[PDB]
Amino acid sequence: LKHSISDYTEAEFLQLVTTICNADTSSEEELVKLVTHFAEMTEHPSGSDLIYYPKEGDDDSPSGIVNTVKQWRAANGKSGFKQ
Amino acid sequence: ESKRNKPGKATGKGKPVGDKWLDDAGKDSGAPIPDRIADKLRDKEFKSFDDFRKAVWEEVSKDPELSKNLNPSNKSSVSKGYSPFTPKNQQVGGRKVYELHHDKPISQGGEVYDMDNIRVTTPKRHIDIHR
Ligand SMILES: [Zn+2]
Repeated sequence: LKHSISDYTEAEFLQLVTTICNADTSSEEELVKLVTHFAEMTEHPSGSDLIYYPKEGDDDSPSGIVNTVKQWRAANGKSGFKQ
Repeated sequence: ESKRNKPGKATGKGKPVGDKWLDDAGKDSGAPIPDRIADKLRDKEFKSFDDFRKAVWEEVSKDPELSKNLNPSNKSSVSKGYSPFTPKNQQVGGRKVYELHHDKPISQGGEVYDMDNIRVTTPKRHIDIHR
């Protein structure tokens, strides 16, 4: 459930992104590891910038980020979420 | 086992910073501790440098003049006392958040809790400074 984005349903991935955006962890270490995992899952060039340093006009709410990931992967030949 | 785990009170004045404060952390000697932040931490006792570090970011979260340059997600991070994430190009692997640096090394007798001896750095710049 940890190896690639096709292991996540969209809802499960949204949970991960929401956790990150809320810093909803009991330690900084945990949060950083979640962010590293995010970057590795999406394979997006922006990495964690999707979350912390949005392009102009990009939505940096949890759902906005999930949508940006979903659309990028769809547009660039990558597999999508489970289900 | 480390000198940074001995208790001390925060001292020093810091320096005026602007909106490019954290951008500056990726350059030169790193960015200063904001004078505003130093005002609020001076004379508080911390049990370790890591506790001082938590306090720095909590104060950032509470100062609108500084927190306005963090997006929603990084605001969440500092509200917990966590260091904010730097831009991807300033990260080095698993080091993704801003790091506090001592300008005069603690090894050479540099002060642990004097904020005039502390700088904010990105991981990339921190590694480069120490060479
Ligand atoms: Zn250092």
